[PDB]
Amino acid sequence: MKLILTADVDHLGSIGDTVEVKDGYGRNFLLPRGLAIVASRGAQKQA
Amino acid sequence: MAAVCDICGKGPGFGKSVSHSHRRTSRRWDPNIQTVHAVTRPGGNKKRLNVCTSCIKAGKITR
RNA sequence: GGAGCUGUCAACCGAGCGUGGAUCCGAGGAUUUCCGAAUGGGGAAACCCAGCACGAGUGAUGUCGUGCUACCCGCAUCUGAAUAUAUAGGGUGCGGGAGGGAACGCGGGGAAGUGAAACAUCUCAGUACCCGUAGGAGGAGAAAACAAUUGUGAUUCCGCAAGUAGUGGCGAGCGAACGCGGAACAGGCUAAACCGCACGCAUGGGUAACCGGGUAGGGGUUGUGUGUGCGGGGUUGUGGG
RNA sequence: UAGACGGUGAGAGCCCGGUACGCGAAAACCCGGCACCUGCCUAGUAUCAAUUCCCGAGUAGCAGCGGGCCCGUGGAAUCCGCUGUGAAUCCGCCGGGACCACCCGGUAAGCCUAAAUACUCCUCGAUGACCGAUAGCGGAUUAGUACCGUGAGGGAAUGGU
RNA sequence: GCGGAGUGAUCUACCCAUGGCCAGGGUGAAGCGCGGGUAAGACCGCGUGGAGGCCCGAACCCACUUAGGUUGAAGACUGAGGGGAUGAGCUGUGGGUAGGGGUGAAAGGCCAAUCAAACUCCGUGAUAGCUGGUUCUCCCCGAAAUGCAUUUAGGUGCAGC
RNA sequence: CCGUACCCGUGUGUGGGCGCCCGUGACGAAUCAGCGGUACUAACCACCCAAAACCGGAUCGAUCACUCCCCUUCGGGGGUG
RNA sequence: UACUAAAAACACAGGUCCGUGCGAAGUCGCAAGACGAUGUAUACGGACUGACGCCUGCCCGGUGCUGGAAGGUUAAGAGG
RNA sequence: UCGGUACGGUUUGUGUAGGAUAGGUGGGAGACUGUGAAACCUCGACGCCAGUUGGGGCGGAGUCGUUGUUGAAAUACCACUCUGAUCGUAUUGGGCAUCUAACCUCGAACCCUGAAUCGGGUUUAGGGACAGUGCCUGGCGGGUAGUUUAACUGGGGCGGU
RNA sequence: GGAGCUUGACUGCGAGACUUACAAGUCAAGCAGGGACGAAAGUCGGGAUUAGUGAUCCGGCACCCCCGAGUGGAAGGGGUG
Repeated sequence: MKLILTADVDHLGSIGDTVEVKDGYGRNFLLPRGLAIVASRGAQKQA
Repeated sequence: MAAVCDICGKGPGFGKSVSHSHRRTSRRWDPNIQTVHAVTRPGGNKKRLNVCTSCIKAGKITR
C-alpha cells in the first residue's frame, strides 16, 4: 500500500518521505489516525 | 460466516468434489467473508459489515 | 331488438306487469355484508374485541352510521440521543411491494429407479422436483467472433453437414462445429483524457498571471492543486479521440 | 353470389331458424391520421507533427480445487464460479485447440434493443375416414358431489316413454 | 423395496404446566413423653403419636392360568378365578418431539388395526435371467433337448436340425 | 313469572361536609461578624537517612612514587619508614 | 413384546472406571442459538456390573485409550 | 535469537616428505627489506604444543624467493584456491519474546428500550496478530450412504476342484 | 552317444490343407535377400513331436518426418519391433 506520510513515524520516516507498508499497517493504524493519506495524486500535490 | 458479500453480492459456489476414483459428491465454495466494523466518516459509529477480502483490499476499508 | 313475461332444477298455485317499449342480449356506472395476501389488534377463516375523527341517538351512560390507523422498501423532510460534532434510531409526509395465475421461458439448486444382464466411473439428467424472478413472449445480442486468404461481417429459430469427425471401465452409450441453403433483418446510448460549474480538503490569505484568449491598461485577489456530483465533448478498429 | 349443418310428426334448396351475400355503433376500448404537447442541435469537417494524455482495476492473465464445452484430466484450448499473488492504455491487449516465433482477425472487463421463436387455463368461429353412456376427461345424471380416510389425498355407479 | 417434496403424537411411546381420584379395615417405625438403671450414657418396659416404593381388600388400572368365541356379540372380547391398589400411581383437559428421524425401565416394539426405517402423491406406463394370459379359419412342409463359451448350468450367443 | 337478595356503571335531585380564588392553620432556611477542630500549611521544631561538601583511623596489593641494608644475571623484591 | 410369550429379561438403589475447570464435555443444529443448568468436580455426562456378606489373583505380547517425541517414514507449500 | 541462502572476506587435516604443519597450486616464479622488517621472543587463533599465524616488545630496516628435500611453490603483487571456521554484509524464513492496532470477549457500566436478561451502539477493563472463519493439502473415520460378497454341486452346506 | 566349425534360437513372403460355432491353434513344400555348415548334392525360419501360458482397452521404450488445428516448428497422435 503506497501512502504519503503526513506525520513522523519511526517505522516509515519523516513527513512526505516514503512508504514501504506491509499491506495492512496503514489500513488499521495510520488511516484511522490520519497520519498518512492514499498516494493517489498526492504525489502531484506534493510534487 | 459465508453470507453473501454485503457490498458485492458474492455468494457461494456450488459444485462437485472429484475424488480419486472420479466419484462426484456435493460441496460448496464459500467466499472468505471476514467480520469488520462499518465506518462512514472519521470517528464513526463502527456498525458491522460482512465483506469479501477483495473489498478489504479496496473499498469499504475502515480498520 | 320487439310482443309477450314473472330464470332453471321438478312444476303445481297465487298475485302482477307488458306498445308509455316488458322479459331478454352487449357496454358503461353506482352499490358491493363476512373471510381470505388480509392490512387497526387478536383469532378454531367466514368470529370476537378496540382507538381516532365527522355525524345520528338518550333525561344521561350505553348504542349506531361513515371514513382513517398493518408491516416493509425507497423518496422528501424535522429532530437527530448515548458524547461534543455526528450518526444509528425516532417523528412527519409521499410513492411502490407481498398474493393469485393452466402452460411456456430465464437464473440458481439437485436424487434414485433403470441401463451397463453385477456394479462405483458413466448413463437415466442437468430430467422429476424445488427456490428466485419476470414477460406477452422471454432470454441472448451489435464481435477483444468465424475461417485461414473466396473471405464473411449483430442475435435467434428450422432443416443439412450426421448419428461423421471425435469423445467413452474406447464398455453401455453419449454427441459437435466450420460451412452451405431458408424465415426475419436496426442497431443505438454512457464512463474516461479535456473544458467549465457546485461542493469538499491543503497551500498562496496577497503573488494569482487569476479575472473570456490576445492588443493596451487595470485590481494586485481567494490563483493553484486535489475529492464528490452536475453540465459539454467524445463512443471507435484501414485505430479513434 | 342462398344444395353448410340443424329443427319441423318418417330422408327437406324452395315449412322454420339460418347460410351465401350485403347492412349495422350512442358509450367504452386496442391499433391508426392530424393538432397541441414534448424534445435534440448557433457545424466540427478538411490537413499535418506525435513531444503529452485516454480508450471500462483488485479486473484480465498466471498457479490451485471444480463445472461445462464431442472433450470424464488427459498434452487440455476457449467460457464460468471460489480462494491468494496480481498487468497494460495502441511499439498495448485478447483470440486463432498445450506452447514459442511470424502472419492474420478483433479491442474484453457498462447499459438498452423489436422480427423470425416457444405455450393456450381461458373467449368467438370451424373442421374431424374420433367414441356414442362398462368407450369419451373420472365427471351427458346434484362431480372432483356422495362416500372412504384424523389428514395429506383417494374417488364411485345411474342417459333414452 | 430406493429417492424427492409433503402429511400426522386425538390410539400408542416419552415429557413439561394445571386438576381430580385412590372406599373401608389392618400391622404399628422414627420422633416425643413416662418409669427403671447409670456419674453421663449405652440400655430396658410402657403410652401418645402416626411414617412406610408395608399388608389384606372394593372402584380404578393392568391382562397370569384355564373354559368359551373364533365367516366371533367384538379386525383382539367375555365368563369364572388372579396381581398392584399413597405411589416409579391412574386418569381428563391443553402443549411439544416426525422418518435412515422421533420415542423407548430395550421387546427391535410403537408411531392412526401393518414398522429391521410409517402414510399419500410425484419421477412412474419403473424393473424382474421367474410365473401367468395373448381372441377366426384353411392348405403344403416340418425340429431339438446335442457340441463349443459364459459371475454360466431354470438364460442367452454362434454352430447342428 | 311470583317473593326475597347482590356487584359494576350513568343520572336526577335532597340535604350535610371539604377544599379551590380569596384568605387562614401549621412547617421552615442559610449568607454577614466572633470562637474551636491544625484539616492544608510559610516560618520554625522532634526522630533517623543521604546527613551533601570536608577532615580522620585502619586495611592490604601483582599498583605507583621518596629512603635503609643483601643479592645479583641488571631485569625485582624482602622486613620496613 | 396393544394383537400368542410379563420371565431366569429389563430397570433402580449401591459399587467401580473414564471425561469436563464452565456461553464446559456430550447431544440437537450447517451456523446462529438452545438443552445440559438459572448447576458446576461430594455436580454433571458416558460405559460395565446390579442390595447385603466373603472376595475381586497372574501376564501390556496382539488390538484400542492415554503421555512422550530419540530416530525413521511422511502430502501440499516454500524453493525449484 | 536461530536457520538457510548469498555477499565486501579471509583462513584450516604428521603413511613418506624435513629448514616450504599445501586435498589443491602460477593473469608465472619479489612483494618488500633501504615505499621505518623478518628473526630471537610471544600465544590471539593455533593450541594433539607440529609450528601456521600474529594479540603483542622487537627490529628501528630480512630470516628469504624458481634456496630444493614436497608436486614444481618458501601463494608475497596476482584468479575467489576441496574455502572448516568466520568479520560483518544483500536476501529469506523459522523460533522466541515483547508491544497494541485489526480481531474476539453469553467479561462489566451507560444509552435509542420510562415495555425487554435478546440484539445493536458509546466508553471502559481484559485476551490477542493466537484462535475461529474461507481456499489447498495429508491423516483418522461402519457415525452415516450406495453395492459387491461367484458358479458347478447326485438338494444345500462343509470338503475338494 | 561323441567330436570339429558355427548361430537359420534369421529377414521379406508363403500357394495349398487339417481342425474348428467364432476368436484362436496347427503344418506348409516352395520363392527372394543374405549368410553359417558342408568337398558336394543338400539341411536349417529352434529344442523327437505333443504342455511350459493369457485375447481386448489403456500406458511405456527404440526406430520410420506418416499427420502436424493460419503458417514454419513443437507438443500430441500415427506406423514397425
